[PDB]
Amino acid sequence: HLLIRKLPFSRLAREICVKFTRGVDFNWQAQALLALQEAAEAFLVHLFEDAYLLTLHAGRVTLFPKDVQLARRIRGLEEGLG
Amino acid sequence: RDNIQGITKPAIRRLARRGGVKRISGLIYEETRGVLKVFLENVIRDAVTYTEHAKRKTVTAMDVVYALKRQGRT
Amino acid sequence: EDDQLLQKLRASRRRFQRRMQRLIEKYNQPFEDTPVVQMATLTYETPQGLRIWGGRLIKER
Repeated sequence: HLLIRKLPFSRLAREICVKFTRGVDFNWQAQALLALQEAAEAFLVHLFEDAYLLTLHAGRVTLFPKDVQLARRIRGLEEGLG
Repeated sequence: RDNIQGITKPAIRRLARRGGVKRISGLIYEETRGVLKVFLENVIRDAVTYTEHAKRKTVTAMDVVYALKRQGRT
Repeated sequence: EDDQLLQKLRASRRRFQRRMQRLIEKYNQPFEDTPVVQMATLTYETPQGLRIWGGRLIKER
């Protein structure tokens, strides 16, 4: 089911995590790491779906950063208006 | 930031496929990496500070869930 | 394809929402007796021994 390799992912999460813990590495439940990764993947896949609809809407089939950028701004409006 | 670069191109491609994306610019890789960092920063911050709030030293799945609910609302 | 765009965006958002709510319900439990990853080293105890998280077993018990 998982698409990102867990190791590189957990190194990243650890790097980010340490900024908040005074240079001390908090340990993580294995299930906290999986929860985090599943959630990040769900997020990126959703963003890709949204972005791609814009691609198809532009008349394209190739996804560009501008499509992603634009899907972020639209999620932001959804979140802000609704 | 040698670690975000550890998130590989094939991983990014699989994620995009899962999203229904047939093709990508090569520029999509960094774009995606940058988006992932911002996501993980928001969520991890809430997760750990919650663990700390509870006077614990181990981040649990329930801590992550609290953070997802927070970022959800927001 | 503009009217159809919005409709697809609405559908897309909903799938995400359902999916996040399934994730939240699934992970909102203690998992009291599950392995803790030692983040300093990115390793954890398995029945097999000491393993690298997402990686190879490094010490055999």
